[PDB]
Amino acid sequence: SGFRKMAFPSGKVEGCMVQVTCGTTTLNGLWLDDVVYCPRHVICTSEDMLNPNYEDLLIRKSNHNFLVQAGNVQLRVIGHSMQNCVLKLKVDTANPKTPKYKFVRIQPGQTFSVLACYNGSPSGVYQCAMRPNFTIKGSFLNGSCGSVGFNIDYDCVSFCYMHHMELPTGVHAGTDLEGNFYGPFVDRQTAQAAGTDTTITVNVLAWLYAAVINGDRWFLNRFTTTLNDFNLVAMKYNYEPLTQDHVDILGPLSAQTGIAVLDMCASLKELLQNGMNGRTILGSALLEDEFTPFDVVRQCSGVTFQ
Amino acid sequence: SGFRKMAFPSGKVEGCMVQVTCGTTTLNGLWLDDVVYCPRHVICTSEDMLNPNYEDLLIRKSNHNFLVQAGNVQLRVIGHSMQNCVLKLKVDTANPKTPKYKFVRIQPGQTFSVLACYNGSPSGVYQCAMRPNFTIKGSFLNGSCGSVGFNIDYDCVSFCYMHHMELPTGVHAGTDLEGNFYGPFVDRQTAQAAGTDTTITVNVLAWLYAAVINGDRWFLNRFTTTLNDFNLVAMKYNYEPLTQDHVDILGPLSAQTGIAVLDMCASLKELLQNGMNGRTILGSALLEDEFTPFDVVRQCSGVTFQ
Ligand SMILES: *[C@](O)(C(N)=O)[C@H](C[C@@H]1CCNC1=O)NC(=O)[C@@H]1[C@@H]2[C@H](CN1C(=O)[C@@H](NC(=O)CC(C)(C)C)C(C)(C)C)C2(C)C
Ligand SMILES: *[C@](O)(C(N)=O)[C@H](C[C@@H]1CCNC1=O)NC(=O)[C@@H]1[C@@H]2[C@H](CN1C(=O)[C@@H](NC(=O)CC(C)(C)C)C(C)(C)C)C2(C)C
Repeated sequence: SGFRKMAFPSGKVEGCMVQVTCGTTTLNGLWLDDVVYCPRHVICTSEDMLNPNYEDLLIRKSNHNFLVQAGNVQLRVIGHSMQNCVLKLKVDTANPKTPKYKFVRIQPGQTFSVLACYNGSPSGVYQCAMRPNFTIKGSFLNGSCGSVGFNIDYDCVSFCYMHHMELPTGVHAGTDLEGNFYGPFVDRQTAQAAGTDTTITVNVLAWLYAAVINGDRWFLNRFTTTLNDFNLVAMKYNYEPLTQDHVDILGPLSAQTGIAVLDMCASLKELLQNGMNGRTILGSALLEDEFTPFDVVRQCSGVTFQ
Repeated sequence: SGFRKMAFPSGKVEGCMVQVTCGTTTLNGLWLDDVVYCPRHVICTSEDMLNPNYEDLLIRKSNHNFLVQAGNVQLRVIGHSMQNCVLKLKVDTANPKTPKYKFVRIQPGQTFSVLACYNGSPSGVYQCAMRPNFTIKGSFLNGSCGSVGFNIDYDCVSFCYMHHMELPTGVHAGTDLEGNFYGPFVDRQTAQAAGTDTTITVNVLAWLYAAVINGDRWFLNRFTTTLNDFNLVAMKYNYEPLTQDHVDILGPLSAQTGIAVLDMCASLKELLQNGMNGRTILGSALLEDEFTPFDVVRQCSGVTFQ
């Protein structure tokens, strides 16, 4: 029993992190097979960050201007290209620690583990959600760019995030491993603002199921609701609309607990309208939305990775 | 910027986890050099758990009754002994993945990373504190026994926890790697109760400093206090008494922020007496006590591990 924000074991990703230096700028890269992936703003000076023309800046860069270091050892860069907002550095050595992996562009509401790195060295690991406004609430300092987010499915690492930047209110923006930003963000030091940070309703419901499974049941009430009536309350509280697909996805947790999804929505409705009256659920005084239904099943059934 | 519950990268510990089976019971062991460490209740049946005589049960066990599996491969057990509440299985192969390591018995209020394992396979990683009542608030299911807690200091893994059992209210008890339980717990299925769960005051103060560093400053008030006057308020709210040693330990965060520890205590006093009025600090609606001063400095300065 117990329920914690749990990251995937990071060992398979630790063996892929390297340091990339171009001129004065050092950040992290991802070494898979004979390619290093890194944020393209590695080629920028601080001045350049204000209004960069990446194609123009890249003309002044050759293979030998990229220093790539795997622990204490330099890799030889034999080619480079820009794909959207990432550079791909072809190196003459395949990473012998390359795991089975895929590149995935995740949907908003999905979770992943971040391995925060500095100078190609892992600092720490934590769980994040892709928020509805396509930001993440990370912990990133200067030097953390190129840190990656991932999920593990038994043996296979699905890389879904590379860290590029921080927005006002200290939330974070980045790309998939094809270099396409999540949301409307650009890799320029220019005024950009996150939209409304809406709550991931289906994840809050998943977490309420986790609470029940752990014997935290005080919030289970005597009411039910409809999707349409529940969604009139969600709209007011900046909750994502709940759909039938969401109800389907909560099927395993609903079946395990014997609590109909719409009965759990009616419990959520009362928590939104009345607050928690100074009570806690799984040690939290707020409604948690960074656990997916899969995260709850995985933690409550003990799914492992090899 | 941003502040998250952050685990150490787990790769160095993943390469030490094995599966130990004795009769019908399977749990996790820790393979360092030519020794496997595991909970001694691996030798018990369910019946035995009610009132076990471990010395007597062990007489019926030989080297060949312990099956130890590192991934897909069996290790040969050439010796066994019981040290307090752990078994030490001598195997004929030194783990080639053994990191630099130490065994440390941590103090209450200290934090560590848990790598939750099932059948010798890592499931996930998360941060925990040793609570004042010598419990941890983990996520552990049947099969998780032998999972370990650790800290990393650059290259060196300090193992401080091995998981043995769950108490009522779904908190967890275990041993150091010499097999001595933290607190008064025994490895018997008998009525045992946790004492009062007191709050780690110095850690709450460390987290308030983390909030300031991140620009969350609304709670900074106009008052100061004394250690003795602050401690009269802590006693009422089941906070640990703050000592001069604690004030010394908060020195780096106090110096970085320019906020005197006793001024931060006066802010904490007002939060304890008035509550948060529905406001949040680093996205929390409660006072967090599972970050040490070191955890805050480490996260806010980007300390890495190799
Ligand atoms: C990254 O390059 C690195 N070396 O780690 C760096 C990571 C930042 C630093 C603080 N927290 C982080 O996550 N990323 C950057 O410095 C990117 C880079 C240029 C600026 N930038 C930023 O993240 C800016 N933010 C903005 O410009 C957006 C704004 C103005 C709306 C806040 C800040 C000011 C450094 C945070 C580019 C190419 C985007
Ligand atoms: C461990 O052996 C394993 N195979 O993973 C197991 C882990 C538990 C299961 C549920 N959550 C966990 O952390 N540990 C045990 O089963 C230990 C073991 C015998 C009983 N036990 C327990 O943890 C008991 N708890 C108690 O007996 C204490 C009590 C009665 C005060 C609650 C429970 C009932 C299974 C949780 C021994 C030797 C302690």
